[PDB]
Amino acid sequence: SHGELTPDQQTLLHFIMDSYNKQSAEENFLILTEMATNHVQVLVEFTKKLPGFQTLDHEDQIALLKGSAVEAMFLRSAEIFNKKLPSGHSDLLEERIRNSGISDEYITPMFSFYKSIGELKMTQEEYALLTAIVILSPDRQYIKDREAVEKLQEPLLDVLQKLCKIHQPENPQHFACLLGRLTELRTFNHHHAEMLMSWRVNDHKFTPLLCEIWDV
Ligand SMILES: CC(C)OC(=O)C1=CN(C(=O)c2ccc(OCCCN3CCOCC3)cc2)CC(C)(C)c2c1[nH]c1cc(F)ccc21
Repeated sequence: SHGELTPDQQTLLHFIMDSYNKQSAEENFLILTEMATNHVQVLVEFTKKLPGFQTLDHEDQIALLKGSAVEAMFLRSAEIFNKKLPSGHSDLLEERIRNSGISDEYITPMFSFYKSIGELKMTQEEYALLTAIVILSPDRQYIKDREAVEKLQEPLLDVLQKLCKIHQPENPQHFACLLGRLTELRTFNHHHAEMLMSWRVNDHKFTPLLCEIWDV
């Protein structure tokens, strides 16, 4: 039980959960940019709240936010796909995303990942902690003090590992399976990079915020 957490870890989890919970053709794509813009704003507010984030150098703060935006977007998308989208609309979502321009070439691993995540049946607590862990990655491009980020990420990993034992005691490889998904998640940085290239070749245009956060 959550009695397994120290009061300090309990407080940290409560903080994270409270903040996590405070979150046609060419028109289709416009809808996706709008969704992405909206998520970015949510991601900034969650990011700012992470424990110790404020003790990080400002430039490192920014690089963590930029570095994690795509991984975070896909992790939140997996959550929506599994926890919010009726299974019966699954096909609709995919068909519409196809018709936005995005080719099934990279739509395929996207939905595979969503279903992969679904198979782990992650709790909201795991989604919240994974997101925080994604954001606090010490090995992001351009980070100056990786030690300090590693130091903020460590306690979150500890809490998540305890939560894995707690939610699936008889499945000891669960924590590792989650790390496994973090690997699969990271492949989307390249996928998205490919995507923005093509999009910008077809002159897709973007909001200034997305231009900044996605390096277009
Ligand atoms: C986190 C936000 C929502 O996701 C996004 O913005 C992206 C979401 N993608 C999703 O596959 C996705 C989108 C919507 C979803 O639910 C829509 C239905 C919401 N339920 C309906 C039932 O009642 C609960 C809410 C789930 C996954 C990935 C992808 C790559 C397509 C994409 C997103 N934006 C973009 C901006 C771009 F220019 C180019 C591509 C994207």
